[PDB]
Amino acid sequence: MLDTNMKTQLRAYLEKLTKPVELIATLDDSAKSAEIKELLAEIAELSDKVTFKEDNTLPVRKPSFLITNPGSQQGPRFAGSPLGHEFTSLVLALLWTGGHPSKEAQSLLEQIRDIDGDFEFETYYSLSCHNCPDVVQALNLMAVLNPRIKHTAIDGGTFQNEITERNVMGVPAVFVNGKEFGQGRMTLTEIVAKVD
Repeated sequence: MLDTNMKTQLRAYLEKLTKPVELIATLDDSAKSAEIKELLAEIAELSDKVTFKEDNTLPVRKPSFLITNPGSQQGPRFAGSPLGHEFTSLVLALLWTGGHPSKEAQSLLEQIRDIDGDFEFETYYSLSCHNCPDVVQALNLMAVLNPRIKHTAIDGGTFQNEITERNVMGVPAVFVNGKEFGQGRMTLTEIVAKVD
């Protein structure tokens, strides 16, 4: 759950939101799903710009949630727990989706917006992985900027079966359209060059 520090800090960052943001969860009856429901609930009462709804009908991992805008189905998705060292990645995702500008250069943002082609990214991370945030943040921003670019950040502690199934030996582990894309540290600029 959100610890006092996280909650207070989250309340502070969410003042930066300028547009309404929706957290759309897809849950099952598991205990992990209850944790996510309780977390998204706490996040939503920290700001009047954030609404927590669920649609447990979508063919996606459970539990997981979409970060988007009302009347939209575009945005990054977190499957499993978004805390640990990914708390910052969550914060940024909510900010960006809420109108707060990325700190990146404008021409890079544009190159991302102009990427042609459809890409479905999946990034496995662990809550204690210190080098996972930057990769998760890079791919989240790209999904916020280009609707043709999708990203699901997967907590390997909630989807353990996928870790051995795909033979993930370390994190972050990134896949694109079902195939291995890269592992370990990578910058946004290095990622855009590979897919551009």
